[PDB]
Amino acid sequence: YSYTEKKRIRKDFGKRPQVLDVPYLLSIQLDSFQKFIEQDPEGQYGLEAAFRSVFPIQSYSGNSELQYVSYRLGEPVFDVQECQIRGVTYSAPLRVKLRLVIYEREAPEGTVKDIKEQEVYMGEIPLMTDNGTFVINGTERVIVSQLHRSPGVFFDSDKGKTHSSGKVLYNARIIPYRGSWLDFEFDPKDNLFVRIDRRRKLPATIILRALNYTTEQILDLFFEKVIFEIRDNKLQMELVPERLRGETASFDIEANGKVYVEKGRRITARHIRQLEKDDVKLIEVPVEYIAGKVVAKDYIDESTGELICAANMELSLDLLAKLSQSGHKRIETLFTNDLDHGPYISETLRVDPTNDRLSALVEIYRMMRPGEPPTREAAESLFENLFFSEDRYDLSAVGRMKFNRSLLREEIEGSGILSKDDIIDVMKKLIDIRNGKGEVDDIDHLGNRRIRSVGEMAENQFRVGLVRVERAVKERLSLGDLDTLMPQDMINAKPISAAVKEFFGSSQLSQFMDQNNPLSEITHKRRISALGPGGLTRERAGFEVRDVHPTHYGRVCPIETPEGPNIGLINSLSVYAQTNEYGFLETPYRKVTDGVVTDEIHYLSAIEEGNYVIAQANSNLDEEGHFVEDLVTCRSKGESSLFSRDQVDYMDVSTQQVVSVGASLIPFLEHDDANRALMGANMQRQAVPTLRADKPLVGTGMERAVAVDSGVTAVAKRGGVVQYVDASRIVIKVNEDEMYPGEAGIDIYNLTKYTRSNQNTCINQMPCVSLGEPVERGDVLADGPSTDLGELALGQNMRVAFMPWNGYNFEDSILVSERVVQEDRFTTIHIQELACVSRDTKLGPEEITADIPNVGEAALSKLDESGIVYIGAEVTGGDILVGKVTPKGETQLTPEEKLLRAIFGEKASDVKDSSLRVPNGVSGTVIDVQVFTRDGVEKDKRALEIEEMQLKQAKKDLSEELQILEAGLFSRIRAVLVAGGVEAEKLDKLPRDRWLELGLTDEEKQNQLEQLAEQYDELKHEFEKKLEAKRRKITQGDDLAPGVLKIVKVYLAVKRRIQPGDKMAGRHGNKGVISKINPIEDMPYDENGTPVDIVLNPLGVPSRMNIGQILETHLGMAAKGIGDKINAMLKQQQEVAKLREFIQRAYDLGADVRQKVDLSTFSDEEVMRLAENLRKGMPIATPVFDGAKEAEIKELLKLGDLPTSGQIRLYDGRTGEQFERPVTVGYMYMLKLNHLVDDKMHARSTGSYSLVTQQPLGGKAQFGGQRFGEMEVWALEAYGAAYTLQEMLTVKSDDVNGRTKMYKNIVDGNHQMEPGMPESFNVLLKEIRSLGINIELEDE
Amino acid sequence: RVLDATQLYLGEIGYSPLLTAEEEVYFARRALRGDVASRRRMIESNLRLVVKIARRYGNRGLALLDLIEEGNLGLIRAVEKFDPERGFRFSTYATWWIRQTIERAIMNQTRTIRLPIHIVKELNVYLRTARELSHKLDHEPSAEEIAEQLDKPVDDVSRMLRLNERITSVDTPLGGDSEKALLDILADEKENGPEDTTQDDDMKQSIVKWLFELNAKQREVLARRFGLLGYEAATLEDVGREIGLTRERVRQIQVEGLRRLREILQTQGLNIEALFL
Amino acid sequence: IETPITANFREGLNVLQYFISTHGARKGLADTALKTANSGYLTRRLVDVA
Amino acid sequence: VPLDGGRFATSDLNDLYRRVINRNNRLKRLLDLAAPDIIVRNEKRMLQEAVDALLDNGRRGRAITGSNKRPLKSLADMIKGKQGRFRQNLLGKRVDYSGRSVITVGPYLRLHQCGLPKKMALELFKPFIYGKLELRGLATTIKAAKKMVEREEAVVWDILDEVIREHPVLLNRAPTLHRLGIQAFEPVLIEGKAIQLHPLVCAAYNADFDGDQMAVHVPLTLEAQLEARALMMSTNNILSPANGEPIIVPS
DNA sequence: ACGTATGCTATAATGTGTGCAGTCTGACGCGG
DNA sequence: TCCGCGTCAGACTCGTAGGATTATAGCATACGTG
Ligand SMILES: Nc1ccn([C@@H]2O[C@H](COP(=O)(O)OP(=O)(O)OP(=O)(O)O)[C@@H](O)[C@H]2O)c(=O)n1
Ligand SMILES: [Mg+2]
Ligand SMILES: [Mg+2]
Repeated sequence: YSYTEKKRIRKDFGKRPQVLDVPYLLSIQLDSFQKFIEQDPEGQYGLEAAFRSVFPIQSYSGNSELQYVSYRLGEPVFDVQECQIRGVTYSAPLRVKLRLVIYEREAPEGTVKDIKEQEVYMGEIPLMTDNGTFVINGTERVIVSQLHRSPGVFFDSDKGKTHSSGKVLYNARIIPYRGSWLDFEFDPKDNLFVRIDRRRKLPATIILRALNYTTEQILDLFFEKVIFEIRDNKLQMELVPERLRGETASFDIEANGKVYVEKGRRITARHIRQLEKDDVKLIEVPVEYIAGKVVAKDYIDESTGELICAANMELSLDLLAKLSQSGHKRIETLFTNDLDHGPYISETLRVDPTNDRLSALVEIYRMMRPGEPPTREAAESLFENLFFSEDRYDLSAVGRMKFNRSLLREEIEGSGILSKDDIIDVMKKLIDIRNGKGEVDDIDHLGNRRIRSVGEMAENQFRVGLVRVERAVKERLSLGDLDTLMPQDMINAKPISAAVKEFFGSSQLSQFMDQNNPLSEITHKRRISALGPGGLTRERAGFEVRDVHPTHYGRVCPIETPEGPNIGLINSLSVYAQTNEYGFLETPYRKVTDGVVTDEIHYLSAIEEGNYVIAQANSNLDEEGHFVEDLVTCRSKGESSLFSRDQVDYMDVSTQQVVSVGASLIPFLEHDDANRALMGANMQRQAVPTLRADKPLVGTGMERAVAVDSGVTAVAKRGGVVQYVDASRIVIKVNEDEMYPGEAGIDIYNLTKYTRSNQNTCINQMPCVSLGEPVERGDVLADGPSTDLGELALGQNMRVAFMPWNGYNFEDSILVSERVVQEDRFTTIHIQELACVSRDTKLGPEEITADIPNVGEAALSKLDESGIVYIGAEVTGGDILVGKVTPKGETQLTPEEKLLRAIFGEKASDVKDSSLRVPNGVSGTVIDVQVFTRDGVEKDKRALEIEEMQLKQAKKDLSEELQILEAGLFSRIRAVLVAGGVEAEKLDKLPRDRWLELGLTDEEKQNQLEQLAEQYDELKHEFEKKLEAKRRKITQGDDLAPGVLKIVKVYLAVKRRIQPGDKMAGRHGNKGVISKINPIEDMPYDENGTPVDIVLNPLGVPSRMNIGQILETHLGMAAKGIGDKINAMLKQQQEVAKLREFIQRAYDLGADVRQKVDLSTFSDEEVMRLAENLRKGMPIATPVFDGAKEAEIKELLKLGDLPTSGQIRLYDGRTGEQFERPVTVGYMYMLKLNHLVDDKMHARSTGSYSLVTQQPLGGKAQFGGQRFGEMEVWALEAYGAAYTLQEMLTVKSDDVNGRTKMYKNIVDGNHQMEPGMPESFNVLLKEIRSLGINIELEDE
Repeated sequence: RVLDATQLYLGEIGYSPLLTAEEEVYFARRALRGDVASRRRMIESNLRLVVKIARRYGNRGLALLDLIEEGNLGLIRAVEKFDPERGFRFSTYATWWIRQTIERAIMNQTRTIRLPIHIVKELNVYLRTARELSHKLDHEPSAEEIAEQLDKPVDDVSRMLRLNERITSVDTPLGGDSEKALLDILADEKENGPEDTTQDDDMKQSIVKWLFELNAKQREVLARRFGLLGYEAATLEDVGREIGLTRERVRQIQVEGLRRLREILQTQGLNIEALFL
Repeated sequence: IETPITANFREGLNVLQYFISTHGARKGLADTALKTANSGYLTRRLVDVA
Repeated sequence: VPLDGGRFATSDLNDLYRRVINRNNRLKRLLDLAAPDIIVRNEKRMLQEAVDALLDNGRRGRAITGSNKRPLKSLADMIKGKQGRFRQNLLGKRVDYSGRSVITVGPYLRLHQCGLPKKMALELFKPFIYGKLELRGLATTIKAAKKMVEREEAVVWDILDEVIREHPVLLNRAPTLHRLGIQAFEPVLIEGKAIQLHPLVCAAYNADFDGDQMAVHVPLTLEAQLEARALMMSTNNILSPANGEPIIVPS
């Protein structure tokens, strides 16, 4: 165990030892984008792929061409720190080397004529952070991984297109990565059709003719052969015994010597073995049997030379006699069977109105380009271009892989283009399924739903940049002069830059990171969607997609999805789930070797899961051996039953792999309905971090994993002692073993201090380590906004009691103590950012001065001369943050204003007012202000005071860097010098600037002194250019929108307290509005006196079926009971040995506790720092399904000297008399949701008005009245209340006469109806007249 | 058959003369002297060349059908003014016209807010200068960075970049969710709500009461100067047209009316209360 | 589902018992969102005639 | 109209109009030139494409897509269906004297009562404060009354409190299924941003205090005050109209 | 004079295509 | 007159959130108002 763990240990009730440790939760996002930038040498991936794919590009003539050489990423112009603040993309320069090669025309290919070569920029690509975010225009945004139909082949069947026929019509469909679609489909008459791009329906033999296949070859490919010999006079026929199988003997079947079956008799398996063992090959048959049979190949009369009967023609008696006397006593026919080998291509050819190859390419061309007269080349070029050109078509690796294994092929990896073989093979398996063998694939299987992360999508969007450049290259090359024109003159950098920023902005997958909570960040990065482009739609979405599929097991979470119309499509990834190298998902599984459950793990694909039988994690291992029980509950083939020991092949690794991150944090999930579990995990993401991070007493263990991997905390890169602790930063000295011998070895971690979130909340990093503390590698040094000693802290736990209270907990309504409000524990932080813009209007430029017309000295008190509020100035709604003034035009001073400005005076400067003032209602503390100015017009004085600090603070901060880096660098040299020339004080006489002057003997350590000496100089010279970059970027003027001159961004610090209307919940979906903050006098309390914090309604439990909250309560109480005992011993100031015995007795209680923590290993000092954190309550871990049971909880309650029941004797605070009977009391870890009432409440009397509808606007954002829709209207129609409605149609909405007239009447007191007729109808009249329709209002 | 306006026209040009060198001269020679039939032919014949010239001038302002129409107008002006006697071909001379007429018609019908050629022509060179810079600076060029390479004014570059700003549609959905457009948010500048309408009505009714509370010769001079009761807003000197006919006594009486009215606002409860306003 | 849920909320579901519970839970909540429009559209249809 | 950000914005009609006028004027030009009929044909086909696209864009063929690869909104579209004038900007309206907020329980209230925040009812009854103020002679004018309210001075609360007494307010919850989806009460001012609703009528709204919001509406006219007290009052609405059975029943 | 608008250039070049393709139950409206 | 398949019509009601394009030569007389 580690030091940071020694400070506070979580009691783990797990009994299934973790063979696989929880992975980095942000694996997908980081590894995905890593592939995109990764310049692979050959195995093209990301950009390298994009270039080799499109390039080399050659002119339309083909005399000149552009060739890709190599590319590179320059370091970012502005780093994350800067980018987040300024407000422009955190992107890297793309420099690609191009080569313009030109050939000789009359000569063959003079490739060596002018090999021009240079490097060219095109577009700046947003980079990804270490958190898996993209900084777009100063916003850390997340690109959600997409879930789409995997390319290759797919067999489906509309179980009843025409329920008229009710025929299951089977269809096949080749889905490429790029290219046209290729579908084959049957019809009521079982005629095979082909519909390229699902366009026209064409007979399916027309595509085969296009691949040069004669009528004969076609038949010879699908159908078998039936041989007919006409010997002397008796007509004879070859019989494979296994053919007249499950059919009826239409004729008398007799052989060399025996009659087997009679006319009109079923030929059974007995009769088939009877014939097959007799080794029957030939049988004499009647001539009436051929009438109906289809002739296979063509048969020309040897004599004349004319076709007696063409291929694929139903024979007759007279045609057969015409063939017998022609001179053919060997006829080949089709093996037609209505049951097994079906005759489809046969009946299809009879519909097929085409003839040869060239004519088949015509109707294919007449489908897709109808109206253009076809030529030999246009018809051939089209068809060859569709599925047979390296340009148009690309199945890709996954496409060909799924395509091949769908056809049970030989190859995993093959060609991007469809070969003739592929097409016919597909038609073949479609016909196999139609016959009976072969099963259709289903889309809901994750083996067909591929995952596409950002890096692959960034690659795709980067291709369109290259495709849009391809156009401009070719056209400029051909007609443009060859020599003069340079390659960068033909390249454009905007089409690539615009096409990539299109993705990093407008796309549905690129959305603002939900970062109001570490859990929100990590679960939103692990979100996977089926929506946006190349996916599905709420309009298009069905049910079976949404439905949980047994493939989800271990791959996707069953209980993680919005309850909104985007319900089944959006889904989080499972805990231990990972992406298949091709695209599909895969889940860890413990291999079973010869019964022995081996610790070797194999990530089984969605495909191979179905193959092996998989035991559950419920199954018991024999401590290195096998399953203890002979029978094991297992699952396979998407079904579940008991199996024997040898039959088990694999097993679930952990018991948490079914669920996601969102769900792995819910304790006692096992005792919760999936409907409430979903809502609980959905609200846990909405949990605004509190003022003081409070650890959860009733956790799962996953707590630390989330907080750490979220990238919100600061964890140690190298272990050692914290040389310096500070609120702003942390300095740690590295140990000798880990420290590199070259550099000094002193890590710097400047902690992110209080600043804004995307949801307008607090972000802080407080040091969770003491000055001069020994820290191990990979330990949490600073905690985040919702984390505590590295563990996740989303909300706060408190003593809760389930019972009604005078209906203040009616429908899940919450009754919270004032004592919670007194501790300010659920009081939240909201850093709000407001801005002031100086624009350039037609009348003139605006500026920022304290000089504002029509103002009180009271308003300009908090401002300085420049016109910006001081840092630390408290502000309230109405007070002005930043003084702004714009030009006043030709302004018509109305007579009543010209006289009023002439009486009291103050002839306001021909300059309008528009100062940024605190929005009506908000009030907090200004923590900082940032000024952005165009590189030009002279600055404000406050803008100079801020430049003063940035500079002199950066000069100090860099001075501190080179100083401590110097001390750590000479600290090494001092130790090196002792080794050899041992002299202590005599060496430390003169100063340290003359230490590189001293050396050592010819030794490795003399080379070391030279490394550190010239590296000290390397830092000494580096320090100047580090200062240059800081100084310039502070002097640099910031590029703004056109019209804008300068901006001033203010940061406030609003601290909202909990109040009635605030929404809080547990993590079991138990929602609720705070109805009343009860007085401490009125709160119920136990015999001992301590009151309850929240009083919840017991009726929000049975109907909900989320008993996990009650177990959270019981354990929380037990856990606290133990903290209350430890709190008492630490207050009593007892002993180290007494605490050791009790705490050892606490950690060791569970049946088979996973963690067996001995305290004999802990030193006295390490025990007391532990107990001091255990006194608030012993933090407990209840794994998701391997959690604690009643036996363990009730045993813990006996250790806490708490009741076995969990119900306590409560007394009413109002009165003092006891309640009639006990109530459950305990500590439930509840949360404060983002839905706070200050951000909800709204009211309106009269305000803005809409632009054309002329009814009010919408929302408190724009100050708009509530909408009264038609449903709201019918309500008043039902009542009969006619004016109440007419009032809400006219005066309250449009009626321009009415609204103002009614206002004046109300202030008069005469609330009188004065209608006219809403504007929005007057609009509808003219709008119908604009459509050329006479709509006039016909009068009385 | 064919019901695409595109393919129909493209079919009818596919059955139109393809002229030789001496053919062009024969028709063109008669076309200048007005053969009527000749002018129709050379045009009909070279519609095919207009389409190949509009295949590179697309996706810039109008549609492909819109470019062919305005491209045809260039071929007509080329036929109105060709020189057959010159040994140089027609296809060469007509290309100069068809490329011009298209570019010009795109420069007008591309932008909603009409931009004449002068402001546009210049803007292009500023943008094409941004290309050179962007490739070698690897940084999208600023208004200054463009001004330093051309050695031209800063405001000009900025003024030309202010006319390159695009315009979003009012009916455009908001955030991958066609819930509300911009019209459902954008307020009406003109009419402020009854509160602001009744402010002026009540304020100006209170003034009608304050003018009847003053002297008869103090409201007759004060009102008719500001144009409150009178018809035209006159000045101290111009009040003499009515009956005053004074310059000193008009200025003493104007201010005497305002001084007694300042005490009427101190007593009713405004003065410094209504000074902030 | 042929195989129902044997356990209750006190004793606690195993890993599958919950996986099984999901299938019925998601489909029951899918018909809360999607099926509501047909019933609410009926209200609209009824009203206009009446 | 121009945006605050120096940008402009235009409706798609203007764009569709420019397509019609351009092609129509180009036809006038080609009829001046006596151009060959093959060209005149295209111009007439174009002109019709533009006119048909102006009346109803997405109908005859592909709807003319514009800047953001989306189709231009035509005329017919503003009269068509949900998003048309009828359903969206006529039968349904956003309404003045209207406010909404998280609701919470009101177990102390009687049936004919509901908690209404002060700062809510303040803004809601703004013209009724200015009215009662001129009567008492505390405001001489209305901009004077405006500032008196803004400063939130003590004696203004007592006037607001005066007008609200014996004055019903409409409380709506979404969705409005049956008539009882709106009921009227006598507002009781409470200091807090939460509305407090009567437990027994929670059934009619189906209002669960788990984060529900209810719209408030003030009946302005005296007839609306009588209508609200007579028809839409909670006490006058007990039994469901569907079944002759009480919906006002404890739970 | 200032801004907008109209005009001309002479190698040869002469027929476009581009891009989303698990919605669904119910109801007519033109041929076949 | 009846069957098949083409187009065309709906799919509940209120609340919140935030952003960005490419390019049209180049120069010399013709048309409109202080
Ligand atoms: N998509 C939604 C969600 C909620 N509602 C409204 O909100 C009410 C309450 O929803 P909810 O609180 O989720 O349901 P309850 O029946 O209260 O159940 P629970 O015990 O889970 O709170 C619904 O009846 C309905 O009026 C709705 O109309 N549409
Ligand atoms: Mg609710
Ligand atoms: Mg509820």
